[PDB]
Amino acid sequence: DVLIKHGVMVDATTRMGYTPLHVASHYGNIKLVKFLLQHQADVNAKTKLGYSPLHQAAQQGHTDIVTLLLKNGASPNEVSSDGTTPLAIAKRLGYISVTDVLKVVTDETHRMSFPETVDEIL
Amino acid sequence: PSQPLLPQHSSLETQLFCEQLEKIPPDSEATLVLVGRADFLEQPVLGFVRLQEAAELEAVELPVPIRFLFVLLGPEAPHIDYTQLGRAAATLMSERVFRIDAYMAQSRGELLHSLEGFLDCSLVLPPTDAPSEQALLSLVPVQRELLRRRYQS
Amino acid sequence: THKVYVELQELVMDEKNQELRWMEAARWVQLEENLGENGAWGRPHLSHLTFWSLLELRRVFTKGTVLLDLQETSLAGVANQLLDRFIFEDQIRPQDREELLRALLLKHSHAGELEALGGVKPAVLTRSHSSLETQLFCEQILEKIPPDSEATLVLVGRADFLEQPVLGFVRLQEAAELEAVELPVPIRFLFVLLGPEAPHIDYTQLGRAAATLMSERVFRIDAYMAQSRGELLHSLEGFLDCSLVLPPTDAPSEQALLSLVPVQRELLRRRYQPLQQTGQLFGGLVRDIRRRYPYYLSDITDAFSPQVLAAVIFIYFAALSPAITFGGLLGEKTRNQMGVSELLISTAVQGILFALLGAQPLLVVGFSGPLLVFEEAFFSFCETNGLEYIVGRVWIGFWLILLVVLVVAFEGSFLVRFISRYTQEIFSFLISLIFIYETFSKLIKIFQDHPLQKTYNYNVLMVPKPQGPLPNTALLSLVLMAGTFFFAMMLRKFKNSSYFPGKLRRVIGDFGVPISILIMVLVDFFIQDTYTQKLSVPDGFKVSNSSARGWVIHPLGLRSEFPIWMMFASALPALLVFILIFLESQITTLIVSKPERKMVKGSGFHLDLLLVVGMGGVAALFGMPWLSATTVRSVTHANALTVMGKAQIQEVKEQRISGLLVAVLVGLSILMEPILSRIPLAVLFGIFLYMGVTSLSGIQLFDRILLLFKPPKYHPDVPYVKRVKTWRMHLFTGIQIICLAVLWVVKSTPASLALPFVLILTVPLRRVLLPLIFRNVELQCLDADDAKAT
Repeated sequence: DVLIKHGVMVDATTRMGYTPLHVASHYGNIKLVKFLLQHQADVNAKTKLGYSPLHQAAQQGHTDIVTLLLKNGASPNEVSSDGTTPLAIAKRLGYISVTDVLKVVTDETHRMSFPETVDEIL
Repeated sequence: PSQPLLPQHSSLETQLFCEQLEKIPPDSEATLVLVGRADFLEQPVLGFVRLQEAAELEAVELPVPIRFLFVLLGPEAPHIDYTQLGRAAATLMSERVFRIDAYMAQSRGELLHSLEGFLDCSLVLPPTDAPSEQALLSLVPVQRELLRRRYQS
Repeated sequence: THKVYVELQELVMDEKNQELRWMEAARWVQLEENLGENGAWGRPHLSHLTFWSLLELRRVFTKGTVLLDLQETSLAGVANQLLDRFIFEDQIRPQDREELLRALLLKHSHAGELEALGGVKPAVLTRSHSSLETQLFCEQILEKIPPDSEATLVLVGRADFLEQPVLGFVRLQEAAELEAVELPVPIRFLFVLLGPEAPHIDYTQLGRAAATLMSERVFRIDAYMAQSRGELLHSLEGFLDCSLVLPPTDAPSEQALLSLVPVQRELLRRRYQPLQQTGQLFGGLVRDIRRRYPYYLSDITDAFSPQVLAAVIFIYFAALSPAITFGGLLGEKTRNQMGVSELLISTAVQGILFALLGAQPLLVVGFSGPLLVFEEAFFSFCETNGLEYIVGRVWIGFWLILLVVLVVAFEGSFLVRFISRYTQEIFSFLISLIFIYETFSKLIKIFQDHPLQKTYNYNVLMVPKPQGPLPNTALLSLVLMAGTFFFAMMLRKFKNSSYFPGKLRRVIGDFGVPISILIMVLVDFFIQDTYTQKLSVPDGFKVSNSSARGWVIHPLGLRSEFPIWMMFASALPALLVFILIFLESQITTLIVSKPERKMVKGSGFHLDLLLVVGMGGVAALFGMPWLSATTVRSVTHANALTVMGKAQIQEVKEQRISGLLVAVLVGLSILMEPILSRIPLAVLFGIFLYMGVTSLSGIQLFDRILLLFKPPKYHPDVPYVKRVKTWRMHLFTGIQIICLAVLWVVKSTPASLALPFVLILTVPLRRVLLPLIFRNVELQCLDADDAKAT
């Protein structure tokens, strides 16, 4: 809240194209996903490898971020550069709930995306 | 106490399913729905409470913390069955898009918007003289698209 | 009992010709079959419904327009009776009748003709996404219909000019094969669902819900034997009782739907068993003429009603009796230089001219108390100085014309905008109180003249008036006054009552005052022995004192040469008279033309002041009284022409005829002496009491005085109660009561001519001293120009 009130760019991208919405969907922090979506985050933003904030939530198994992302405009059937749609990343690691929800919204048709992290410690 | 003035109708689910806890997830939180009849109250009232921190109440015997409280109290009125009203509130709370929206709601308007899409994606099945069990299966596509419409914007 | 074939048709347009027509959309034989694009009927399926569809179906069926056993065999009649029963039940306006029957009489296309039209698109009527079922069943009859079957037609359309969605349910006495709409089986039931674009109303879903309702056997039987809308509604409630809703769930669809089989089988078990300143010279006068004179034709045609006649009969006595009384006192006080005949003629002529020309014809013009006091003082002044009274008035009236022309030229009537509801209501309440007090003091004087004694002198001379006490006179006068007041109030209550046919009841309520007057005059007439004081008019149209003056008064003097200094010194009495007439007339115009009184024709402050003061100046030349727009008389005139709604003021019979007729009758009052000489003054006293008590209705000061005697839990839901503390409102009310007491004290003193200035002093009190003790919001809620919540 303080950062957004200061004027921080909501859709800032890292070296590989990850947005704060991407990281929040990856780590399962839904209250911040809701906050970013309220503050005009790109729900269909794509990294350099074509991964959406919905491919991260499905590769990490967060079924409620899958829901809240779908309801806020997340587009299924979008294909990353690796060739995987959010429902196959789901089926590939066998998340029954994320696959069960993404199966309803996804029409008929081995790389894991990980956001950059800080390893600094004193 | 008192005996209700309006005619008593036996519960349909009791007549259908009754007459003849390890499944609970570890991180799940409880929702208590309380329905009561009060002749002294002017109109039916709804009370929805979300606690800041989930708390263990003596109301629920289970070791599941309470997060949400549903309070539906009112006088006897036509077309108002408080058991059925509590069942509807509990079914709404059990819905996925509604739960996640009740968890994230910061005002009553968000809850109202969530209940509107539950009603838009609800399939009303009117009475028919011939239950064929095969014309029912014709509504499978209808059920699937009303779910794609709830799971989607 | 008959089997059904339901047909749903929608208002559409064709691509080839852009012509509105009714297009086939779905049909019901045993299951629902939908017509999609390219003209292929879809798969038969169970008639699933949406929650909003059944919601709004119940909503519009509750206010439904139901025609049963209609004896028509063609669509045009069904369409004419329905559109009529629509007007009768106020579902649609009469103006949108035509367009709707032009819509209901368009061509009804069917499945075969769709291809020849080059496509069909949805349309919305003007006054001058694909369906779920199509998406899920249509992307990819005569044999089935039973021989003894009857058909139902559901007509669904969108019309933006309609205010609300409208449902029309028509059942025919005999099954008819309509020529306009061709069906394999004759039409019996006809659903008409029309209305504008509204949230949650998909008209396709409304028609599907209606058709599914008609396909149900129990509702079909109930509608077959229905005799009122309530039976249809009860059948619909039973239908919704057996309706089952499936919420959006993640279970497998086949098992999810198969779980509903025992629930349905159980659920259906027993079912089947003006004041702006323009800045241009005479600008307000010109604007008043332009505002009102366009309505002149309406000002004559709007009086064609019995209510206007009852108002004429009311205001005739209400204006004649003050004329006679004030003329008699005026003659007593001026040695008949001016008198009853002069006042009657002045009242008649000025009333006729004002009704024909004024921008507020509802004002009643006549002589008042203040104006009598002014005369009596001038007279004595002239008596002390040896001046001719009548000639002074001719010079006062000469100066009156000068003042009003200058005021009208410079739009001086724009200062009336600083007179708020505060001063208006103080003045109105004070004048009503004085009216009631004088009415009671007249009865007290009657009792003083004829006291109750043990013995009376049976030989008492009666001409001109009785010279001693008479038996039974004062008590009978009290009886007549009380009876007239009682009958007037009871007939006023009867007007709003629920007794008798409504038209007759409202007519009798309109004539309540004339009927009370007639009853009590007859009662007094059938009592021959007892004396009661009657109306007295002069013998003819002649001056009261033929030895004093004629009809025309010479400005230079009658008996002695009128001094030149008093010609210029008459300006100060002229200023006093102008202030009196101006304040009385303008506050009367403000009170009668409140926005809450529903006056939608406009009032002219600059024109009416010009007419009144100029006519008074001219009447001065003829030895006749100058007049003013009287408050109680004009408020009574407005209330008599006010039409009430079904509590709420609905409209006003604004016209020029009632005041014109009142003035004409006042002028003819001398010729109708045989009628007036049999009317006691006591009956008129009761009528005056009625006028005084009914003149308090619109005053919020009187309403707040009554709240001084009510618990605050009984106070009405009004802005000055719900937004101001009770003791604050009582302090505001008590401040006004202090003003009323001070004004009353001034009236009962020799300096009663200073009353307009003390009243004007309330304007500084409201605009200066009240903000010192009240906030802006409190003053806005309490002293509001149009009774609005700040």
